[PDB]
Amino acid sequence: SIKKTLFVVIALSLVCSIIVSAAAVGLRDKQKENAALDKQSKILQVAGIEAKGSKQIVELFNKSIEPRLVDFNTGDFVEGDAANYDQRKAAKEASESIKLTAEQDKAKIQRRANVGVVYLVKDGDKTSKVILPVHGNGLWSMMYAFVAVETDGNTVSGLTYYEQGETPGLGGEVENPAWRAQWVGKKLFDENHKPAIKIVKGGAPQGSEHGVDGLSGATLTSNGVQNTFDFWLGDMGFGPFLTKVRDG
Amino acid sequence: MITIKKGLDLPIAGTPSQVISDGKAIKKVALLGEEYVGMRPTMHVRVGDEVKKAQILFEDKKNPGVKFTSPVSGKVVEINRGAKRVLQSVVIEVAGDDQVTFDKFEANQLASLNRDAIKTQLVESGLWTAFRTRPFSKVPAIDSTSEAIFVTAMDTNPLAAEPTVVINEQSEAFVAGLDVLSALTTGKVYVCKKGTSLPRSQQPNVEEHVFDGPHPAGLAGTHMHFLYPVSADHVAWSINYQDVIAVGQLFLTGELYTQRVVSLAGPVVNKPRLVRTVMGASLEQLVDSEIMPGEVRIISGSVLSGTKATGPHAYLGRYHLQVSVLREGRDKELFGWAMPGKNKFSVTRSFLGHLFKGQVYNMTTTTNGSDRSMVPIGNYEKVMPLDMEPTLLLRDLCAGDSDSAVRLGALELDEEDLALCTFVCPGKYEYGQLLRECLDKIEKEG
Amino acid sequence: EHYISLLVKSIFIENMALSFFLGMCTFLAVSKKVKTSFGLGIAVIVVLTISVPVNNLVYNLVLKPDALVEGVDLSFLNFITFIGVIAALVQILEMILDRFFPPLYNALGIFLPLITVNCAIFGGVSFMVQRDYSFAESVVYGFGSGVGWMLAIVALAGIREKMKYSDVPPGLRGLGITFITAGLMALGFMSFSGV
Amino acid sequence: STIIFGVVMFTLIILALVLVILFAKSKLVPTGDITISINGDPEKAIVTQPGGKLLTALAGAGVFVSSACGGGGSCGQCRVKIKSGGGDILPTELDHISKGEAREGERLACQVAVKADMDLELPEEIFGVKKWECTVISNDNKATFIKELKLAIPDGESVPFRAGGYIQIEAPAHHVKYADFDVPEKYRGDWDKFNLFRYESKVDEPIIRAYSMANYPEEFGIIMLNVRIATPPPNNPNVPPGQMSSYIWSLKAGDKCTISGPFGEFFAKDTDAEMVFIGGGAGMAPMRSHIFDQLKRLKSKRKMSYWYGARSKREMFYVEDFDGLAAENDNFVWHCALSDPQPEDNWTGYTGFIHNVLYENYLKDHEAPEDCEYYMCGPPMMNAAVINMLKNLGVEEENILLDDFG
Amino acid sequence: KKSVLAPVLDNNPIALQVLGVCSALAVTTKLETAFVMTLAVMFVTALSNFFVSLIRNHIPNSVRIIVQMAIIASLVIVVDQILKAYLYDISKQLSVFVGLIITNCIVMGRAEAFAMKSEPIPSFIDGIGNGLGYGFVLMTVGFFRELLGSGKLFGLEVLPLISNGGWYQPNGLMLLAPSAFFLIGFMIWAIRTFKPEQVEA
Amino acid sequence: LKKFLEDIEHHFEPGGKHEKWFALYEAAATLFYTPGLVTKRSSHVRDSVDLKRIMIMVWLAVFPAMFWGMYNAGGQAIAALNHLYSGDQLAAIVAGNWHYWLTEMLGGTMSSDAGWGSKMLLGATYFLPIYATVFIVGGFWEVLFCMVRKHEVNEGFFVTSILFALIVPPTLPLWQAALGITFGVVVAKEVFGGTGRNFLNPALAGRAFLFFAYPAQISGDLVWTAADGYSGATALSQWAQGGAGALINNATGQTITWMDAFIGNIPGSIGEVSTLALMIGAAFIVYMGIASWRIIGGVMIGMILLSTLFNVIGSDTNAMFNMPWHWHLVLGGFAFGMFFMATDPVSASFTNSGKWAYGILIGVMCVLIRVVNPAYPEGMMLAILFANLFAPLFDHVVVERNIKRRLARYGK
Ligand SMILES: CCCCCCCCCCCCCCCCCC(=O)OC[C@H](COP(=O)(O)OCCN)OC(=O)CCCCCCCCCCCCCCCCC
Ligand SMILES: Cc1cc2nc3c(=O)[nH]c(=O)nc-3n(C[C@H](O)[C@H](O)[C@H](O)CO)c2cc1C
Ligand SMILES: COC1=C(OC)C(=O)C(CC=C(C)C)=C(C)C1=O
Ligand code: FES
Ligand code: FES
Ligand code: NA
Ligand code: NA
Repeated sequence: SIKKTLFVVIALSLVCSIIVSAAAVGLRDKQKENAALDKQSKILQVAGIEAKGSKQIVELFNKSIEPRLVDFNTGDFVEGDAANYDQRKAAKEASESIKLTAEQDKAKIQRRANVGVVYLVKDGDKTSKVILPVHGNGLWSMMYAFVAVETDGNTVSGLTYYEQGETPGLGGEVENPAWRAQWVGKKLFDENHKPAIKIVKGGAPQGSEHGVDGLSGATLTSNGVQNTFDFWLGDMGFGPFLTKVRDG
Repeated sequence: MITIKKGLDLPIAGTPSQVISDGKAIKKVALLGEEYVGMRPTMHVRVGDEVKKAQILFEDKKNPGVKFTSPVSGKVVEINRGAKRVLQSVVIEVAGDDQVTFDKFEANQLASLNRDAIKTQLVESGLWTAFRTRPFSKVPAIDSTSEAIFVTAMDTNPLAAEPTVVINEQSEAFVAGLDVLSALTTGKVYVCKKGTSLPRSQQPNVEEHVFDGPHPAGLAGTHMHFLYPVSADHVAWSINYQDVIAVGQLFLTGELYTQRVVSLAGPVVNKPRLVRTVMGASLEQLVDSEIMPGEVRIISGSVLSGTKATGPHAYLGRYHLQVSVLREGRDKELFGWAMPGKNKFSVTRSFLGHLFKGQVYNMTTTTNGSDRSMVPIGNYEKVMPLDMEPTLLLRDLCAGDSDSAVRLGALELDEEDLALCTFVCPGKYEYGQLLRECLDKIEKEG
Repeated sequence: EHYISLLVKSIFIENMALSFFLGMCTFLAVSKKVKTSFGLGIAVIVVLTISVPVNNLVYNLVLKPDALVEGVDLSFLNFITFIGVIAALVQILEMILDRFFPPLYNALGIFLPLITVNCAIFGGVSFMVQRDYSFAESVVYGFGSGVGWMLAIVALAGIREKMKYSDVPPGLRGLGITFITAGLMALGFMSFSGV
Repeated sequence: STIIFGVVMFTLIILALVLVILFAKSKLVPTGDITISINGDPEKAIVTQPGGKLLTALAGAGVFVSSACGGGGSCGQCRVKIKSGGGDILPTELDHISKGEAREGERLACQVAVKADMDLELPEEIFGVKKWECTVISNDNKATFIKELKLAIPDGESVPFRAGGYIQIEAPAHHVKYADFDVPEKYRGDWDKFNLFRYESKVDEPIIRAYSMANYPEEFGIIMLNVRIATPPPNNPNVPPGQMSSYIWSLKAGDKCTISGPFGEFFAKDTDAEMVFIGGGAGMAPMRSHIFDQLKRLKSKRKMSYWYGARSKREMFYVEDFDGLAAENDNFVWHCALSDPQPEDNWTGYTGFIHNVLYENYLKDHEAPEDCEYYMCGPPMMNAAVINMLKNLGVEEENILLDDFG
Repeated sequence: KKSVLAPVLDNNPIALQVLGVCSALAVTTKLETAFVMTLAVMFVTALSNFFVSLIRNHIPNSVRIIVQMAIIASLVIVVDQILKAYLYDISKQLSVFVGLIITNCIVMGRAEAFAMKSEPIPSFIDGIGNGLGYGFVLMTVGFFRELLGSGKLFGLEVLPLISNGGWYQPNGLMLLAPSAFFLIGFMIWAIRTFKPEQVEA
Repeated sequence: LKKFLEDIEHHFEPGGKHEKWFALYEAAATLFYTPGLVTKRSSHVRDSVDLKRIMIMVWLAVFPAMFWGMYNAGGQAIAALNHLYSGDQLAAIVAGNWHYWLTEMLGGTMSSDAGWGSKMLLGATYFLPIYATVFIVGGFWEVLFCMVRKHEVNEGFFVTSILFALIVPPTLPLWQAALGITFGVVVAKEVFGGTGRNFLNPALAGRAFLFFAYPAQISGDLVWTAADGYSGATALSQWAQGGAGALINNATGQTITWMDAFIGNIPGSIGEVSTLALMIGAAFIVYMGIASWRIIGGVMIGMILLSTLFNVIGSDTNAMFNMPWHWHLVLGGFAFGMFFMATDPVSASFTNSGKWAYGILIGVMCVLIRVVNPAYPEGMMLAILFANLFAPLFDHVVVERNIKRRLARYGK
């Protein structure tokens, strides 16, 4: 009985789809907020702003953080929906991204978005700090980090690796609070306005201006971190933007 | 013609002189039931019965029409039975000269005899039991036929007698036997021999094939694999040269020919040589006053394949043409496994013995170690000249994978074809028994 | 070119069976015999090589966000679309084999019912959506994943057949030892993990 | 808005998928009727629609195939010869069929699913099955748990069967109380020890079982049979009571039951070898036919022996008939040993189990125990133990036929 | 009660049966994902069995699998939304294995073996029971893998780590694929030595 | 000993007590004295070779490598200690490490003027505790399975214990050695029925367990020399960074020549460093017929072919592309794996044709992991374990071709 089969499949399909369609469309707003707060929790943590709970995170992120878009080729602020910007998706499309040469691709990233989002920390109407997202290939997976740079444009205030897949203990030690805390106070550039942050194998000399101890037994992952900063602090990354930051 | 390189000639001390002499008089003879594969006897005699030379002693329930006849005339003095009433031997005390006669023909008529006529005479006289089928090494069914009858006119078994010496004394009977086999076979007769010369049949059906190499170069299984590969649908028959002489004698004189030449040899045999005896001859009486003092093991057949000739089994096997005597190797040695083997023979080169080439060894029955799981170091491939993967096949037998063993060539094998594999096994597996377990499973399920 | 790395990635570097754990129920079940295991691997390849590219077009033409209309994204209709499409192609392929390719039906069609709604096919399609793969990349990936899956099952069948000589304690015999065997196999396949 | 689009898109995908599947089935799955030839006779050829097992189509036609386990492929009594069709032999079928038999074409009809034209060569015995409803004449109790049943042929003549055969009995749902059974006073006293009448059986659905014959071929008019009551294990009270055996016991003179034709594969060998019989419990039915068959139907001069296992003199039955056969003809001799003679029995003969009594009396001194045909039917313990002793005597399996009734 | 606990130790879908193995080896690196995965499988299995039984008599055999999968797929899609909206962190960890619940052999096995030939009420209880036994293996493997591979249970530091000024060095193999294989096999070994009836001949 | 062993057999017999220890007592009796067993059926004579002699030959075959390894381990450590510390600073370091002052107590010297005796003695202080721990812990699992399952003890564990101890870094903690052998003996061998009944290499399975479970202790720059507070990359790691020019020994300051690697005067696993020592032992077991020369030949063929292919292709960025075959030979554990681990008969292919394929796969995989896998400088262990999985498949292909020849009656 084809009529019987059509009635059950149609009726079952309609009722089941209605629940599915209602569930997905209705809960979409809640899903969007949940995804966002994860990034906001990291940005607040590197910014030095202590937050706890979704309500506190959302309230404090808006009050203290002002996401903005920046053009790498010029290092100048641009206008767009920064709060809803997905730099990763942009980097995958040639319209809003470029392909790096083998020599240029120090961080080993295949593509770099033409415009990337940055986050400014403001106690009041003044920007006390800027957070720059930097990523680079590790030994096992792409590693994404947040770097809090002070108004000077040279000193680094905070570091955090919020997405990585290196081996715990050896390469996953980028998450270790002691190792991250060592970056505070270091200078990204030297007197000649050139990248100067160096990951020192075996441990940087105490009091080093640009010396962060490498990950013990994890040279390959430590090499990736060095390549990340050697690129993103360079001309094709945030170098031009930090030059503007140094002068305002 | 066909040269064999993969194999092993065991250099055991006490090789025979290869001169035919007269052995000790034999007053006791027996037929051994367990020697015939898959044979369930139907007894036709009782203890105290008088029998003639070629009178039937028992019949096979699972092979109707095959008659196992006496080798000698005399009295039945015992019927030894083992576990589950398994017939071990039917011992007959030799007395008298009565015999059952048969038709006799001139040598020029044997090739022209009708096939059914030949089968009847061979079956009635009991000489039909000389044939063994490959696969399964059983006596052929009365109604069956074979396109290939293999005559083993060579012996590469250690301490074996030279067939040429024996065949030369009975040239006419051997040629007469080949003519009978020419008419018996539906196809051809394969005379597998060494390079030396032997009497030849003028029939186009009889083809001479030369096999050179170590053991197993003189094994019927080896010859079949190279000339007529066998399967479930390609069955060959095997017969040794001395049985061929018996076949020729039967069709020339009309009488069962039971005289045989067997090599009495071994490290503990004072005068290793060829001796004339009778079928099923008592080995205890045959070796009397010929062995060194001590605990010795008398073996019907070769040390590689053969039956321990003790108690009810102390008689010459139907298919055995040699008697080997060895010392029992029960001595325990301190770190014996760790010594340089000047006097130790091995397929490997891990002992000093292999350096002293040409040396002979007083091998005993010692296992030279405990039982262990197979650790294949390539010993099996070194002694196996057939187109098979022995290690994989031996693993199938160990696991009892009957179907896999069939695919790998188990149906082509008899126990003796695996004797060298058993000899060289570091784990001390005994693959002949495992093969029989697999073959029995295939026959029953098939 | 780019394709060879993708084909290599889906066979060795990425192993659908031993790394992503997909299709273990059938992978750990029909592994006993090499001949049967080889047939399933071929059947899995056929389904994978057809399932993934077909779903890739459906995803990019219907389910892709802002594709049919601007502002509407039917991403939630992902599992139902793939599972239904996969079920149809597997079911459709089996019937035609029994009607036009008798010999292929026994060799391949016999295993197709098992491949219906199998974790191996669904997971591969899901990864093809978790990423951005062109149609050419979808076919190369789909073919590569199946072949790599066939490598693991065929390898596990060789070990299990070799294990006929093993003496496994009761309790481990069968499923228990097989899980240990699969775990050991995954150990040796991690050589390409860093590649 | 998005809700509307998803709802319609969901239906379109589902409808498109099913329509392809439904459309493909019509153009790829034939719906023609399946024709199966039985024994090559065009009249017996059966035309059946696709689907279902072979055991179902055959039953509807004039050929009935014996089946005990049913649609489970466990017993193997429904083996049929499939010359062509049916595909390869399933692995479960091999559990009850040897590899050599598979080459011939033996297959289980129930386990074989009918999906394509097949050729069958069912034998005459399976072909010649007739359904009759005999009338119960007598239902007297022969022993403590053994009843003799006499069946009157309804169509006249007599049931055609070989010695040692059996008839399948089918009954519908029925509730029977053990109190309804009628037992003699002699056996009632033993039954009063445990008061088995308390048990009540309620057969929910129709059941089919097998029952051996107890009448030799020359006997016409009455079909003697022996029935053993099915009761829960003494150590396992929490089991339902007998369903088919209990129903038969509830019947008396004038009752009717179906026999569904004869069946069986338990028979002797047409040779001159000595025959040995080991009966037990319900096994006395097939054994009795053999002795009667070999005394007047054939007037065989071969040696015949019988070894029945009994627990007490009350359990013994048919003793008077056995004495006459042994006395009238010396070729047949019967014996029985009591495992536990009653105080009043005062038995002065063999005492114990036939497991060791038979060996210590006959087989121990037997010159050719292997050269003897062995037939056994009795409790599994007696059967399993006896074969081991027979195996220790070098008795091949081919020389022993087992017809255990459970 | 007996039916509820039957698929835990007597008829385990993963120890005795070989259903649901794909999720066992992937999410058992943490107890949070493992624990949440049991709830998803229990919820879908019980609901899918309940609904399939309701329309069992009216389901057409021609496209029955589609009907069963549509019911199962719809619930998993709903479960996917709930996880994304609530427990988003756990949702990200589960990766694509939430969707693979549809192909989970347990869900389809009970939808055909039981739901299609059973009353809806007991059919729901059968789904709950099967999900429980599925979670017994899932949580047992999750316990050892998280405890030995991270020193943590549900994210709570049970064994202090050397990297965090502790005494325990975590085992890296417990995080990778082989550990789940070995733990399940040894778990089957332990189960079958206390229940020899499940030993395979 | 003979009288005592025979008399005490009554106690260990089933009638007497301690029957649970029969599998261990009988092992000691059979270990010291060959059994007096005689053949029960044909063949009535057997080859003199037994499993006990095969394993001891392999056990002796690695002795030259073991002895040099201890000497090299002490030499590397002593050189590094003097290069890092001097004077009272060295004395405190020597006083704070039981390996150092135990060598001083027994007559050695930690000073740079130390001879071969002190270096070998110091290396022993590292090797022996590892070997003792591996032997005792692994032996415990062997006896436990045999006792519970009523099996007779097997001598194969002698090779597994020695090989596992010779493929770990000198600094490996003992508690990790116990776990590594436990995984290799139990998970890889015992659950499959013990020696001759498994498919994976036990010693390498144990090393792989430590390789992936505790990578920090079996990789990096702090584990391949036993000088506390010393950091030094091995030759394979150095080549991956800067090619042949980076091959430098920092402790001694001297360039690492091919001869140095060949002789084994380099940091690494105790036992692998000296290719010359391994070849000497490998020659004996290969000559004796215990180790398959087809596997060894296949490994060499696979290594030379792929490495030469990498040489021709070239790579301006990956220095491992330009490493020649003869440098691949004397670096890492290639020599040890090829001779003493790839030749494990149970885990290798059982067909002669398969052995060639089995070895070629091993050689190809090792170079592949070495060259194109950034994470792992060496891949011999991983290559062999990978090859073990496919060894049964090579046999299956060969055997199926044999079966096709047979069903055609070999063209007869
Ligand atoms: C196969 C079994 C398992 C493997 C076992 C391997 C054991 C290795 C043991 C190594 C011992 C080496 C001893 C060599 C003695 C000859 C010394 C020599 O020729 O070299 C000289 C060298 C430097 O000389 P120096 O120490 O400075 O003393 C002279 C000062 N004017 O050195 C010396 O002068 C020697 C200083 C050290 C003397 C040590 C003597 C006692 C301890 C060593 C034996 C015990 C080893 C541990 C137990 C092993 C048991 C198997
Ligand atoms: C030539 C040879 C090589 C062996 N190599 C190894 C090895 O690499 N690892 C190991 O654990 N055992 C080794 N063994 C011992 C034993 O054969 C091995 O553990 C088997 O896998 C046990 O079945 C070897 C034995 C021989 C004779
Ligand atoms: C071959 O001989 C063997 C022994 O001999 C005494 C052992 O004790 C043991 C047991 C060892 C320990 C430390 C318990 C093993 C494994 C062994 O192989
Ligand atoms: S009815 Fe039982 S096997 Fe078919
Ligand atoms: S859970 Fe069954 S195949 Fe994935
Ligand atoms: Na070296
Ligand atoms: Na590498």
